[PDB]
Amino acid sequence: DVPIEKIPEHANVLLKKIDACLEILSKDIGEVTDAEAHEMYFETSKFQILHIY
Amino acid sequence: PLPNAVVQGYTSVRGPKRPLDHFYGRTPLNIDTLWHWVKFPHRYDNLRFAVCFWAFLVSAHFANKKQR
Ligand SMILES: CCCCCCCCCCCCO[C@@H]1O[C@H](CO)[C@@H](O[C@H]2O[C@H](CO)[C@@H](O)[C@H](O)[C@H]2O)[C@H](O)[C@H]1O
Ligand SMILES: COCCOCCOCCOc1ccc(C(C)(C)CC(C)(C)C)cc1
Repeated sequence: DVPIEKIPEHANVLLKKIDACLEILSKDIGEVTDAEAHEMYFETSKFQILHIY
Repeated sequence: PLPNAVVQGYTSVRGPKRPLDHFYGRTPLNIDTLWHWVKFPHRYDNLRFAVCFWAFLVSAHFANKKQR
């Protein structure tokens, strides 16, 4: 009950699905840059912080 | 003294560690990130001076009356 001409339609459907998946999964989260997350990297320096203005 | 496995933390394969969550859009909340919410007392210092004086004086008054 499934002719062989109907296969590439199914393949196209699944290609659309997996492409919709990979366009999201291709994205990734980079390194965090919030200073509040890294303030203790500077708090723990071997010298006190110079607020120079 | 100790094998390399103990030092590097793995016998054969180094397992991936799940990174720390950040909670974007707000300050980190840790045991060391609490000074953002709780600074040293700075609002009622002069009231502290006054209340210390009055506490000393009232205590001395009632203590002397009790003793006498
Ligand atoms: C020197 C004289 C002869 C005696 C020699 C033996 C002395 C032993 C006492 C020192 C022990 C130090 O113990 C030390 O513990 C830490 C735990 O933080 C282990 O740390 C290990 O495990 C942690 C997690 O638990 C891993 O993430 C890390 O990568 C790995 O190093 C060290 O591998 C070990 O060296
Ligand atoms: C005995 O010790 C008590 C321990 O419990 C501490 C209770 O903490 C609850 C604090 O509640 C808040 C919630 C929000 C805030 C805000 C976000 C409003 C503070 C702000 C604006 C300064 C960041 C402050 C306090």
